[PDB]
Amino acid sequence: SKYSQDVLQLLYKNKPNYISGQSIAESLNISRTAVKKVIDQLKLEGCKIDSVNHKGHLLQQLPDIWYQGIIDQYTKSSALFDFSEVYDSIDSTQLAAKKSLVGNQSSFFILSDEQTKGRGRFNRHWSSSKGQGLWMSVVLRPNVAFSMISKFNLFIALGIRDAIQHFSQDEVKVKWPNDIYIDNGKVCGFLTEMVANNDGIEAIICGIGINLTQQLENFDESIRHRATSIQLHDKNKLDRYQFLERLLQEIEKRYNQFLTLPFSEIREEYIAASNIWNRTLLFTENDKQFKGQAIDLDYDGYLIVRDEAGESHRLISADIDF
Amino acid sequence: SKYSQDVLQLLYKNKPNYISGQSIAESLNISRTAVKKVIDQLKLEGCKIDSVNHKGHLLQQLPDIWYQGIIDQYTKSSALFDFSEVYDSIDSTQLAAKKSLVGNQSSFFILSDEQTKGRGRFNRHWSSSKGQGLWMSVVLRPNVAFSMISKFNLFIALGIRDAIQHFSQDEVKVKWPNDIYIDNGKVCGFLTEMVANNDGIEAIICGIGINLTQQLENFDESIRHRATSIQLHDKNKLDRYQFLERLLQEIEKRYNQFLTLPFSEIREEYIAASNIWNRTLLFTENDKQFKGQAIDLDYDGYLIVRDEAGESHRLISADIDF
Ligand SMILES: Nc1ncnc2c1ncn2CCCCn1cc(CCCCC[C@@H]2SC[C@@H]3NC(=O)N[C@@H]32)nn1
Ligand SMILES: Nc1ncnc2c1ncn2CCCCn1cc(CCCCC[C@@H]2SC[C@@H]3NC(=O)N[C@@H]32)nn1
Repeated sequence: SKYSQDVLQLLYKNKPNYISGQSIAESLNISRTAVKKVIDQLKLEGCKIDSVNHKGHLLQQLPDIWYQGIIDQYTKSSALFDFSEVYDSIDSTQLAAKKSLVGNQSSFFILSDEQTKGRGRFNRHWSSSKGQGLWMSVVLRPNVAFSMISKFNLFIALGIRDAIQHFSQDEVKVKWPNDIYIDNGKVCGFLTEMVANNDGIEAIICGIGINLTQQLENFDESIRHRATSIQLHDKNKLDRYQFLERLLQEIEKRYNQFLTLPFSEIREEYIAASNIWNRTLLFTENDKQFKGQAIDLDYDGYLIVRDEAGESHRLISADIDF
Repeated sequence: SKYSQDVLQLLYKNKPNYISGQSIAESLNISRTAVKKVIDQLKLEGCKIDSVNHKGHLLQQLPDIWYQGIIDQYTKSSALFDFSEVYDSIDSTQLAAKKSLVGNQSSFFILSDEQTKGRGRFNRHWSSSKGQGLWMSVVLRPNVAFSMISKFNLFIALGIRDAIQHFSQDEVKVKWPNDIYIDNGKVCGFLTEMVANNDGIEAIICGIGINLTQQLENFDESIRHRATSIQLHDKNKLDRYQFLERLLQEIEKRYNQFLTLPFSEIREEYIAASNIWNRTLLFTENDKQFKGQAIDLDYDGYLIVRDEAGESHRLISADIDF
């Protein structure tokens, strides 16, 4: 109803205390019996609320559904983000962000439970199952030259990687410059884009897709053998809100490093996180394909590649298969 | 009315022939007496239509108002542009373009007779008087690396300059990298922006503002002494449609050169068009200001500057005052 998000927001805000129907009813100026109806419905959606005669209601567990009311709390206490928008289903959080950034300087993010038109690099389809992942776009406003897009993109990778690590029992590695893996399974893809002119960046838009609870059964057969989710490498139920919150904290940590440190300061760290070394790599460059080895990441974040014919290249980006 | 643009489109299309009310009335499936009403109104708006008993109507002159119906003809015959949008008044053709490019690969342009929120570089106010100029944003789709924004921007300048030259009796010069002058008057500003990621440009958006018929009286007093319009340097009435058409042809010529030639091929041409040489220049770089001389434009389009203290800089962009 009209008041669901508001009841939720008050339940979240008052943890680990109970609040009474009465009291929620006075906050929103609505009837006690309307509070009960709203709470009955939150429980049907799979909210876990402890309801005790005489004492009140306590939010114990949120379901796998993003709630604007709750995300409104993540943004209130945030030093980085002016607001967020949350959607059950959208074409793409990246289209939505590129539309929402026009004409303002806000920083914000957009989450959606499903995407019907998720795209990755080179307009590739990005599978965005309802209820099974974090499909997010983040809009930031670094005051910097357009050439710093590539640098942004290196820092945020370690951000994302640390957030996924904290929940997997298995090893989490970056595949430069845009993919994160747990063993041979792709668990996340992200893409950093910018609006800019000669004078500087007007906005960075970082689309980030993280598989959270798909079983292998839930992926499509064309991608199933090289996909995995955080849940398949966690003994405990993975809690999206707990994940989201960890992720926001890392994005913010790496964004500040991004603004303050040269790439040389995180380069060894990135090196030790990467899974592209001592193994043969397939590169696609339009028409051409060619095999190659990753030799080094240089101080400015270019990949140094020795291809199958002994020739050396220095690359700002690539698409690599294994 | 509902059918104005359609009547107009048919009048434009049939030049230099007359078409009869009867015949327009059969094209649109409407009554002869509705055709007369539509034509009476186009004349009130200041269309110049020759109406001859027995023979019909011929469009002689369009007023200083953009008409979707007519611009629909410029796009139909165009090899570059999928469509256009035309507005009597908008916040900014640049905001509109940045919103319209999301989620598609169309190339298009947006014109508006006035802007209420025109912006130039560094969020400066761009005066966009109703009826007195060309306020346009152009969206193109070069398949190229994000670093080619600066190059795009050099080629389009000569495009714009040639289009303004063709109508002024006086000399038209470029002020690198974003301004065109006729004597000491600023007659146009333009700005090239991009949406891009590491893999390439998703879109170029080029905002172009050209003063067409302001009298010096029509500008604001803060800018009046360094502003001019094409009309103040033309003996003949300047015809916006004739201008627009010339401008589209040059944008297209320079866009193809842009796709095909290295900067070195137009560099001398640009040099001879520029007004920044043999004179003292003020540079703004955030906090700092400093005087300097333009020494050369290099083959990659950087300005070589000897500042007042004998130090040399190599600049991709700048804001220069005289
Ligand atoms: N869910 C998946 N898991 C594993 N592999 C997949 C998946 N889907 C398709 N594949 C096959 C592997 C494709 C490999 N791949 C990575 C990438 C970078 C992508 C940016 C992430 C998208 C995020 S989701 C929120 C945002 N909105 C949006 O519209 N996109 C971004 N490009 N290709
Ligand atoms: N009409 C004017 N004529 C002369 N000087 C002016 C004017 N207005 C303000 N000034 C004072 C001089 C400012 C100098 N100056 C140039 C520039 C590049 C600007 C891109 C052009 C804008 C075009 S109009 C269609 C598009 N939509 C949009 O929203 N913007 C673009 N930045 N500052």
